[PDB]
This record gives sequence, C-alpha cells and structure tokens, in this order.
Amino acid sequence: XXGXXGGC
Repeated sequence: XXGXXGGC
C-alpha cells in the first residue's frame, strides 16, 4: 500500500 504504490 504505502499511499498507492502503482505509478507515481
């Protein structure tokens, strides 16, 4: 998770 974790 960690605030999203997929494209940033």
